[PDB]
Amino acid sequence: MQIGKIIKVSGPLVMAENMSEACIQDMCLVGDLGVIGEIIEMRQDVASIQVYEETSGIGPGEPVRSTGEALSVELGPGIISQMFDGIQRPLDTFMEVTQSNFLGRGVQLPALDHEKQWWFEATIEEGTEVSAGDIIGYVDETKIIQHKIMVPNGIKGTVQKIESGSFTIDDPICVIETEQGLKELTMMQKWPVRRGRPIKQKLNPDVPMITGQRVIDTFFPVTKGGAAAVPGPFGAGKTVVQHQIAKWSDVDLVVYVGCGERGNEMTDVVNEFPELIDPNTGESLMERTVLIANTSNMPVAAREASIYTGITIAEYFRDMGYDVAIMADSTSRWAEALREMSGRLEEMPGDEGYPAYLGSRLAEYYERSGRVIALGSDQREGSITAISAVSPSGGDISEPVTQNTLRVVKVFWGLDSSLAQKRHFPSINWIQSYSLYSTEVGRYMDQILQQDWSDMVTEGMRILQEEEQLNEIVRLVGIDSLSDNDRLTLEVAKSIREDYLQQNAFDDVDTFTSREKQFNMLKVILTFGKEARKALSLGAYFNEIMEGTVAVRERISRSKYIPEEELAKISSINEEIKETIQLI
Amino acid sequence: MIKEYRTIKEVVGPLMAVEKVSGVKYEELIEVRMQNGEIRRGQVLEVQEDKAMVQIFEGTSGICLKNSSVRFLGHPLQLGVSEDMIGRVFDGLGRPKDNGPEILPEKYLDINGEVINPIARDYPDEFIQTGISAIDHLNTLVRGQKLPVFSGSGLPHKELAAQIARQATVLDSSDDFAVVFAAIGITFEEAEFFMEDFRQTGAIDRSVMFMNLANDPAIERIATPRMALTAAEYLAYEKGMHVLVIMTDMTNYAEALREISAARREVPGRRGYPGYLYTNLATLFERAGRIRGLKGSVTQIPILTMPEDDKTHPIPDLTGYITEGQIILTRELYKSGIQPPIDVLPSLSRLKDKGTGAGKTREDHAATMNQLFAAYAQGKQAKELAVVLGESALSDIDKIYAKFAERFENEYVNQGFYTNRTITETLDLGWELLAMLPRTELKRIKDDLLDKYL
Amino acid sequence: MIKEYRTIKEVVGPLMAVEKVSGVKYEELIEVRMQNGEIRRGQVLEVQEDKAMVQIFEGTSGICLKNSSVRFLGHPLQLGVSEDMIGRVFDGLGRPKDNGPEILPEKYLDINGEVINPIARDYPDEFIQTGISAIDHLNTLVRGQKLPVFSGSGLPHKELAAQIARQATVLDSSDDFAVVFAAIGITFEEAEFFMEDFRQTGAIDRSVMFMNLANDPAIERIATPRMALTAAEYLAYEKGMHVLVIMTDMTNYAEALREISAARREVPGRRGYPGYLYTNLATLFERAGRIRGLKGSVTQIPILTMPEDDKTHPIPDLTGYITEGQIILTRELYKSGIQPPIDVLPSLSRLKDKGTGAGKTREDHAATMNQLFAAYAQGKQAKELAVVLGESALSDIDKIYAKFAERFENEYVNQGFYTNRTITETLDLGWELLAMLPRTELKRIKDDLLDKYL
Ligand SMILES: Nc1ncnc2c1ncn2[C@@H]1O[C@H](COP(=O)(O)OP(=O)(O)O)[C@@H](O)[C@H]1O
Ligand SMILES: [Mg+2]
Repeated sequence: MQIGKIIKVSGPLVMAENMSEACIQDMCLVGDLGVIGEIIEMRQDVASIQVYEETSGIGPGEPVRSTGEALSVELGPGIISQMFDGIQRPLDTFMEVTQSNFLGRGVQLPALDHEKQWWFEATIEEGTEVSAGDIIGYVDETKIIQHKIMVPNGIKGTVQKIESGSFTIDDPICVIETEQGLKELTMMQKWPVRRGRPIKQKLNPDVPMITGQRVIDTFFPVTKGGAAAVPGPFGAGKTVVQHQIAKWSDVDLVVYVGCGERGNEMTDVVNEFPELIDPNTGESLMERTVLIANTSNMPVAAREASIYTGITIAEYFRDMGYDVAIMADSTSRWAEALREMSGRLEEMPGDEGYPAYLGSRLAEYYERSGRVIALGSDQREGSITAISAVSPSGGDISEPVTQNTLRVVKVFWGLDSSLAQKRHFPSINWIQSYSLYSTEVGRYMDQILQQDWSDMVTEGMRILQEEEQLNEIVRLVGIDSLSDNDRLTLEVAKSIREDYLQQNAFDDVDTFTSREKQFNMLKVILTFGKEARKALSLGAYFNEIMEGTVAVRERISRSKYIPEEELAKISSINEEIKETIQLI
Repeated sequence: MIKEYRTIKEVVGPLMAVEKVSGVKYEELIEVRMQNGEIRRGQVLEVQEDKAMVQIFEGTSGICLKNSSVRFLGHPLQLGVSEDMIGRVFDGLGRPKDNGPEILPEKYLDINGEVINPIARDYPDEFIQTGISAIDHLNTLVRGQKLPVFSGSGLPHKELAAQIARQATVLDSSDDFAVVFAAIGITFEEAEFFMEDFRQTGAIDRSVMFMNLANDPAIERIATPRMALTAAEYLAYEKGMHVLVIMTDMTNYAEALREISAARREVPGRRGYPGYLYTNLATLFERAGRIRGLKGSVTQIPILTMPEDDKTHPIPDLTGYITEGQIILTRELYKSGIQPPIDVLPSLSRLKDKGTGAGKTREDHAATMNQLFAAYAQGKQAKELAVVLGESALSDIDKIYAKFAERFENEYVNQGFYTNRTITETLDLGWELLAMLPRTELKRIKDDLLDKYL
Repeated sequence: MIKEYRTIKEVVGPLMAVEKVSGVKYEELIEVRMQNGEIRRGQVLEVQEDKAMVQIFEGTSGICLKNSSVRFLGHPLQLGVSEDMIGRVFDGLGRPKDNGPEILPEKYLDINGEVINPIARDYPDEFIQTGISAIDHLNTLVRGQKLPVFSGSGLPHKELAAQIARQATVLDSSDDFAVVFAAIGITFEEAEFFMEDFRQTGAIDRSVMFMNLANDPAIERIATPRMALTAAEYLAYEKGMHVLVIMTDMTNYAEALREISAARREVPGRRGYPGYLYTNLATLFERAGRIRGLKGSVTQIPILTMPEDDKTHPIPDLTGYITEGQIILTRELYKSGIQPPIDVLPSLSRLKDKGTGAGKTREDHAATMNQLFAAYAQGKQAKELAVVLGESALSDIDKIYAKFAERFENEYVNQGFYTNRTITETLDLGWELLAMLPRTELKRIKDDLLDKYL
C-alpha cells in the first residue's frame, strides 16, 4: 500500500508527499507516533493534513498512511454512559491501557467494547424485504433505552437468516440477500461525522421541551427539534444552564459536548450524573447520557471533531425514534479552532480572523438538528434539540459567532452581567431575549393544560415591559410621583422577577419546576395583581393593600420551594389572596 | 465533441485547478466525475495558458485526485426554461425537488442573462396596491420596481413578504402575479413558512420555486438568484406574464460571494467583502422593469437581514445604492407589537412620484405623505426629549406631536399581517391622523386640499 | 549523537533559516554559539523538508551566516527538576540566579507538561482559609482551584499577593502550602520587593521562585509560567506536596505574547491580540487541580493589571472565561483607604459549592452568602441615589441598606495587608458586621442562626 512522507510540520497543520492516491476528508496516521489527522487540502502528490493531536516533536521524513476512510464514529451497543474524546476515544479505557493519568498520543483504541457479550432479540421474521432504517431487532443497552439495530444506509434486500442469541458487535447476526449478493450484518455500523445521517424529510418542531427552568419554559421556550443559543459574558451562567437542561429535560437521550472548556466541568458531570437517580424509573442520568470531552488545553483541532462526533451520535439515536438533546459548550471554541487552522492554511479572513466559511459551517450544524422522519417502512419520528453556548468577548454579541448563530436559530437566551452581578439567576435578559416558538408553544400549552396560559404569559411579559418604561421615569423623577396603579405594576413586576424568574440551580427543590407547578405559581402571582387592581378601583389605597398582605405575599415568595407532591399548597394561595384583600 | 480531462492538479476547498487543457473558455460550465460515479458541476473563474481555475458548487469533499475526470461542456451555466416551470419546485441549480417529471425545455438560456437597453426600457408607472399603508402611501411600490426589505434576525420579514405576494394587485384588469421564489441558505422552517402559505392560498399552482437551504452547498447560492431571474425574465418578456420575484436571504448570497473571493485570495474591500460586491449585486437587482411594446413585467422584492442591525454594513448599504428604495424593519417596533414593524423614516421609494397623484391613487397622495412623514419625525424627536429629560420639559406643542407619532405607529403602521387596506382607506386614515395636529402647522399641504378634506 | 549545523542560509529580522538538515523536529530547542563566545537559545518554529525556520530568544543581532554554529538539541524547552529546588531562586528558563550551590537535576521535563485526563481528575472541594473574609465567605478558595486577582496599576495587588501567601492554609490538617512564585516581566525594584519580603518572613525557606525581569527576552517571559508550573506539577504529583502557585504580572505575559506574534507576522485578532490568547492562557491555568490516587495538589492564583481599568479588555476577559472566578480590586475602594480593596459584586468563585457546608460552616455562614450578595446590591443602589439626592425612599427599607454598607466596607471588608483573621472570626465579625439591620431585613430561610448570635 502507498505510504506517504511528511515534508512540512507547522502547528496542527502537516503536509506530506507521496499521497497521490489519497482523498479529501480521509483519515491518515501521521508520523512515527501515528497521530490522528484528516486531509483537508491536496495539491498533486502532497496533501494538507489537519492533526487532532499534539504535533510537537514531529518532523519531515516520517511516514504517513491513509486509512482510506473519513472521520467516522462507531455506532452500536455500548455507546451509552461513555465519556469520549474529541474523536470518540474512551477516556476511561485510555487511562487503563496507557496506565497513565495524562493524555499521551499515537495510541489507537476502538470506541466500543468488541469483546463484551450482548443479548440480541430478533423482532423480524425471515423472508422479509428491508431497506435502510428498518429495525431487525434491539438490545437492552440500559433498562430504559432499547438500542435498536437498524439496517445501514446502502443495504437493500431480503432477510434470509436471523436468530436471537448472545453475540458481540463483530459477530454476524443477520444475513441479507441483496442484488450484489449476500451481506451479513452486525450490531455495529460506522458513519462519517461530517456527513449528516439521511432522513425521509424534516418536520416542524411544535412540541415544547420541559426544561424545568421557569424563565425558559414560560417566556422563551424551545421545542423538541429546536435550536437555542446562549450568548453571554463569562460567569453569566452559560454552563450552568446547559447542565440544568441536560439533567431535567423530558428527552430520551442526552449528548453533552465539552468543547474547549474546563476539565473540572466534565469531571463534575461524569461523577455526579451516575448519582442522580430518577425516582419514577430508577435509572441514573448517566444511563441516558453520552459524553464528549475536549478541554481548552487539549488539541485545538479536536474541538471541531468533538462537535461532529456529538451531533452524529445524536442523529444515530434520532433515527431510532428517540428525542435527543445535544449541548455544545462552547461553540465559540469551535470557531477558534477554525480560525487557528485558517491562519495555518494561509487563508484569507474573514471577520475577526475567522474563516470566510464560518457561517456555512455553523448553518450546516444546526440544520442537522430538528424533528424528522427517520428512514424505514414504519416512518418513525425522531428529533434533535440543539442547545448551544456562545462566548462573546466582553459580552459583545456583535461578534461573528453570535451573529451567524442567531440567523439560523429561533431561540435566543441572552445572558446579562448586571443580572449575574445581582445574583439574578438564570441571567436571561427578559427584555431582549426571544423565542419564535412562543406562539406555537402557546396554543399547545392552552390545549394540554385547558387554561388560558398563552394570555398569562403575554400579561406577565407586558408587566415586565411596562416595568422598564416605569423604571425610566423613576430615574428622572422620584418614585413617589407615580399613580397607585403604576406602583402596583412595579410590585407585581418585582414578584415576577424574584418569585418566578429567579431560580437557584443548587437548591434541592428549586432546581426543577414541573409544568403543572409553573402554572400554579404564575397564576398566583397574577392573581395578586388582579385582586389588588380591583381593590384600588374600589377605594382602597396602595399602601393599605401592601401592609395587609405581608403574610400572603410571603407564601408567594416561598411557593418555589413547595414540594412537587403537594402542589395544592400553592393553589390555596389564590383563595387566601381574594379573602385577605376583600377584608381590606 | 468535447472531452474529459484526468489532469486535475489540486483541490483546495471550493476551488479546483486543472492543467494541460485547451479550448476552455471563461465562465464555462464544467462537470466533475468522481471515482465513485458521483457528478458535481462548476464554472471557470479564470483561465490562462494550459490552466483553468474553477469553483465547485457541491464542494470538493471526498474527491480523489488521481481517479477523477473533468468535462468541459463548451457553454456557460444555463437554465432549461419552459412554461411548465409554473407549479414546480426546483433546487439551487434549477433541478426538480418535488419528485415530478423532468421539464421538457423550450430552450437553454445563460443564467447571467443580458442587460436591458435603457432606450428599450419602459418606465414603471403602474401603482401596486400591497394593502399595507406603510408601503402603499409612504413608500409606494410600482410594477417593475426593485423594492427590497431590510430586516434582521428574529424579525418577521417572512410574514411581510408573504403578505405582499398574497395581497399585491394593480387596480386595472390584470389580477395575476406569477411568483418566482428563490430560497438562499434559509432554514427549513423559514422555507416551510412560504411553502405552507403558497399552498393554502393556491399560489403554489402559479409559482416557480428555486430552493437552496442551509444544509445545501453555499457556493450554489451564487447561481440560485440568476437561475430565478432568468426564469423571471423568460416568463415576462417571452410569455407576457407579470412576474413577482421574492428573494431571501440576500445576505447569504454575499457570504457565499465572499467565500469564493477569499479562496481566490482577492483584495478585500470594506469588512472583507469583495470590491465588486456592488457590481455583482447590481447584475441581479437591475434585472427588473418593463419593456416598450411588451406586456408583462418583472417586479423584485429582495430580502436581506442587516448584520448587527447595522444599515451601514456593506450588504445593506450597497444594496440601497442599487435598489430603488428599501422597506426597513426594526427591533424597536417589533417589540412594540407593530405589524408590520416598518420604520418609515429610513424607508424610501424612488418611483412613488410618477406612480401616484391624480388618475392614480388620489390627488392628495403626495401631500398627505410628506405631511405625515414630517410630523412623525417631529414626534419621535419629542419622545426622545421626553426620555432624556422629564415630561415637564416638553412644551404643549411637543406633547401633541409625541402623541401623534404614538398613534401613527399603533393605528396606521400597525394594521396586521392579514388585513388588506384599500388605497382609499389608507388615505382616509391619513387625514384622521393629521386631524390631531393644528391646521396652522400643516405647512406641506396647500389650502386647496386642506379645505376639501378634513 | 550531537548535531550542529555551521551554515545558515537566511536571516530576516528575528527569523532564521537553516538548510541541509535532517531529523529536526517541531518546537525543538536550539543553541547558537556567537563568534565572541556568547550562546543564544532558540526555538524551531517550522520545518520544511531539509529546512528549519527558527527564532532566537535574544534576537539575531550580530549573527554571521558562515562563522556561526547552530546546535540542535533534539528536545524541546525543558526544566531541570530535583529535591533541592525549595529555597532556591531561578531564572525565566530555570537557571539559578541566587548564587548558591548549583543543583544536579534528577531529570529534565517538557515545560508544556501533559493534559490531565478529565476522568482521572479529582474535583476540588477542600476549603482554604485565606484569612480574608471577602474571599473566605463570598468568593471561597479551594485546593486545586484557579482563582486570579484582577487589579490595576497602583493598586495593592502585590500586598494582597504576599498576604495570601502568608496566612492561607487548609483547615483541620497538618498540610502546609509549598509556594511556587513566578515573577513575569517586572522591573528589578519590583522583583527586589518580593525577594526582600520572602526573606524577612522566612517564606523563601519553603518556596521556589522563578524571577523573570522586564528587559529579559520576550520568549523567556512566555516560558516563565510553564517553567513554574512544571516545577509545581513536579513537587505535587511526584513529591506529594500541595503547591500554591502565584504569578504576576499576567498582563506582561500577554504583551510578550503579542510582541512574539507580530514578530512571526501573525495576523492580530481582537484589539491587536493573538487569536490563540484564550488557548495559550488555557494551557497554563488548566494545569491546576487534583488527581485520583495521587497525593498532593496544584493551586493557582494568577495576578493581572487591567489596562485602563477596563474589564472587557482581552487579557482579563479571556482570563475570566478560563479561570474559576476572579477577585476584583477597584480604585474607588482603595481611595477610601481599604486594604484589600475587594469589590465583592464583580467577584466570583465557581467552586464555592462543595467548599461550603463541608469545611465550613454547615450552612451557618454558607447560607448568608447569597444574602450579603443581594443585600449589598440594593445597599449600593440606595447609597448611590441617597448621596447625590435627598431623603431616601424609606429610612427602614431603603436607607437602612445604606447603613449596612459604609461600615461593612470600612470594617467588614477592610482587614489588613499584614493582618490575618480566622474563618470563625470572620463569621463572628460577619454576624456583627450586619450593623445595623433588624430581623425584618434578613430575609433568609432560617430563624435559627438569627437567634444564636446577634
Ligand atoms: N441558575 C443558577 N443558579 C445558581 N447559580 C448560578 C446559576 N447560573 C450561574 N450561577 C453561578 O454563576 C457562576 C457562573 O457559572 P457558569 O455557568 O460556569 O458561567 P459561564 O458558563 O457563563 O462562564 C457559577 O459559579 C454559579 O455559581
Ligand atoms: Mg462555563
